[PDB]
Amino acid sequence: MLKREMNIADYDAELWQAMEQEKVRQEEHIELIASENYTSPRVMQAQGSQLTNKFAEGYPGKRYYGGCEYVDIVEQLAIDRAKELFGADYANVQPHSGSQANFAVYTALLEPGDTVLGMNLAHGGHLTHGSPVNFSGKLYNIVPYGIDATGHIDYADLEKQAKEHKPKMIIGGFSAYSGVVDWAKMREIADSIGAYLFVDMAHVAGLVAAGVYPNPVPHAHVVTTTTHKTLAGPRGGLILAKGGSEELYKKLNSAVFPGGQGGPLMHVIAGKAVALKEAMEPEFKTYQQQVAKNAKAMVEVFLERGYKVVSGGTDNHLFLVDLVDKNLTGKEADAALGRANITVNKNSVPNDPKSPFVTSGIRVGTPAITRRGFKEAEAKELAGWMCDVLDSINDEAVIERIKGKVLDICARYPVYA
Amino acid sequence: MLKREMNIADYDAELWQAMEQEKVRQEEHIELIASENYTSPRVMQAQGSQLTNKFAEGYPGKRYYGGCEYVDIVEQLAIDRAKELFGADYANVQPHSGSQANFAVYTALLEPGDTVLGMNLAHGGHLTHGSPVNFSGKLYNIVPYGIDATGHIDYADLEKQAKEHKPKMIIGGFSAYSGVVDWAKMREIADSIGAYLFVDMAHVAGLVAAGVYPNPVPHAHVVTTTTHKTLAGPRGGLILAKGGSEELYKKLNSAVFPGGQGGPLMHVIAGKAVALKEAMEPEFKTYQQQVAKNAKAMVEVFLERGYKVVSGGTDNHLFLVDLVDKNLTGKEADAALGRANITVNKNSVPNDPKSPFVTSGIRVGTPAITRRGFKEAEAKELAGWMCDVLDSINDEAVIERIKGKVLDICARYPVYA
Ligand SMILES: *Cc1c(COP(=O)(O)O)cnc(C)c1O
Ligand SMILES: *Cc1c(COP(=O)(O)O)cnc(C)c1O
Repeated sequence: MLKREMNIADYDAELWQAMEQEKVRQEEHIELIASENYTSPRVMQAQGSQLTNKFAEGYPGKRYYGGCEYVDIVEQLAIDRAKELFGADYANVQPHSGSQANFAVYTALLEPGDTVLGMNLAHGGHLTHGSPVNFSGKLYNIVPYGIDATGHIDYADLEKQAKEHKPKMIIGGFSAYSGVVDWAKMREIADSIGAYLFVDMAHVAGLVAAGVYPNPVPHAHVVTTTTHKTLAGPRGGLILAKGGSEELYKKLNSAVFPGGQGGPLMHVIAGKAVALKEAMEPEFKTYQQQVAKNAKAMVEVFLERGYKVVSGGTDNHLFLVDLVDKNLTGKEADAALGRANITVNKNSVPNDPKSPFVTSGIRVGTPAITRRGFKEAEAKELAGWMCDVLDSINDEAVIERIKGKVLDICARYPVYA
Repeated sequence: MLKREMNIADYDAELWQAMEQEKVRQEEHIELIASENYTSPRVMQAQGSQLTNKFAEGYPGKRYYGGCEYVDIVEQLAIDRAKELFGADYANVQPHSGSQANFAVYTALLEPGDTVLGMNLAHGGHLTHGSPVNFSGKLYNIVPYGIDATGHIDYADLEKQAKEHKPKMIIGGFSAYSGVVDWAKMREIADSIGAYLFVDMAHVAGLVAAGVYPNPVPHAHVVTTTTHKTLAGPRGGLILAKGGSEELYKKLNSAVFPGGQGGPLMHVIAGKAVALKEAMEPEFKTYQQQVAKNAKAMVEVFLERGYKVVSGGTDNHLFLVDLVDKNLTGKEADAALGRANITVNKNSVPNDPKSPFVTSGIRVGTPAITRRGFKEAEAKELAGWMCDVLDSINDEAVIERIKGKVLDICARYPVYA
């Protein structure tokens, strides 16, 4: 039946039409939506490989069915590289998503109905970290802890509510506009209660990978991350652990399979193995340093133009722009910048007068533009254009003026050259 | 950074080595492991597309973030084709796996701790259908129902245990060696108790797609399936429903997102849309008829050679070979046929004297060989070779004799020509 050509575009016309229109969009839009990144052509071509036909159920070396003698090596490379890169003695590259990566931890260490002191969803919290609409909040009792006025973690507030409710696990996952997390302090608090320390570094994986952001793995029980964000990866999940007992490692192993999922996607795992090797390169370090370098350069521009930035400056690669004083909503800023081909997302400010859906502020990330080839001089130029739109918010002529400059710089700096 | 070449093999040597060794294996091994199939090059090339960079969270037409104007069309094509093909007015192509596809149904319609009358795991039952090691059995109370001696469903036994325990949902998923399921009878039983009717046709999706196997969708509440088995698809899940209320459709919609998973894999969904179009072709029908035609031809050979086949003959594309009378174990039959490059899996027989891990029998499927180009004359030849190995089970010369013939027929009939 299979003649080994069937080009995606001689059979299905309308699907290819929509496929290439998205390709044009990505080549003509500035992506400043937080922690979104472009992946390697090595990953793409490994993801679209013949390994999608292979059904391997279980773990390498101890599979159920025969003929898994070669795919065990493919997965082991992804495991061994994950261990060496983040300095862990445990790695799991089978979870389909970051939501599934977290799901395993809850089913392994927690009973249905246990008190979990997770980060507040209303103030930058993740869905899998405790949400009424998510499985995490429905099955488990969630008691939220809040951050301080600037955005940094109140360590005295975390020590409280710990004796009041006595949680079995505390979630110290990274959220928006928050600075560095003292994970050494997290362990001291968790040990006094007798609770598990769970840290989700999904958002800041690439920065820890190069050595720009502190590593939570050395002093945490279970650490989860996405392989497709600040690490430039296939879309998936990862479970890492350091300094634990083998009886606790097999808890997480059983939590993935046969916990919540069946056979892992080997074509994605092949893309995971190559992506980790690219992160080990010295060229990945210079890129990741330039990500934080561009983030700082942008904050300088917004402050000089009279726009308030949360926490004064940026710690990593994310910064939130306050628009309360300018009397503008984040929904109106999103649509205005969206028309000028600048992709930003609306975000709620601390002490927001307006609806959490109207947001009165915007969130800007820098990993997508740095991957393209934007330097400090290009990052300040783009930040200058954004302020031009925010000044004349309803002037249509100004929006078209910026878009033309955006279309030019996208033509000068392509994603895939 | 990205120079738009980075061939998978000039950077990572050992990964490509393992990748091509699996490609050689698949081209030199006869796959008779049940319901495993080779996918289209259209799917592979759409799975390894630039759509992996796109982050679209939510549902088409009502996304959270801007710039999702084109990916809504990509997903809608996968939805519209899924509806028309299986005759449903509801489709969901976002679930990452069949385990996640089932997970949504349980979280949407059932409370944690509800009595569920699912199929017996010990006798052909699926893991997500009620298993002590799986999330389905841990969160929900599972009461198992068993099949009759031949393998067909005891309808009187299903009517019992329904008043004894009063379940809120009954699972009528397809299992091994079972014939046709009277799904019209399933509805009559479920309505009397006031329970949801959940049918998993994952294993027999392609046969229903062509019109060889009866369709459970017209008379069932919720129907789930994998898009990567007897349908020749990207590895994923699908939720279908027909004749329900909109308040029950939005239960399943919320069950996927923000139920158990975040943003869907758009590169896989693009592969899902093209795979459904290929199933609509008249050439897919003639293939699927030839799948059942080869299954019947093989049973004829095994019966003439004095080997017992469960249920007398095959109903669809799966048949189980009994080896109790021959005094051979399914573990020894697996290893012997495995060395002759025949990939079969060990399976337990009804009333098994030996361990469920030693299995005293084997399970053979026919969708992989039919996809390659095997007809009735080629299917009977292969079945003849299998019996030659089972007759002289410890004779090493015979095993090498068959392998040579297997290597020849694989060279004559390639997967991707
Ligand atoms: C079919 C199947 C699944 C579905 O996902 P796979 O990719 O096929 O693993 C899950 N578990 C079992 C036991 C299956 O047979
Ligand atoms: C990061 C993220 C996830 C992880 O999976 P995606 O593919 O990025 O969707 C899940 N939910 C939310 C809200 C996320 O930000």
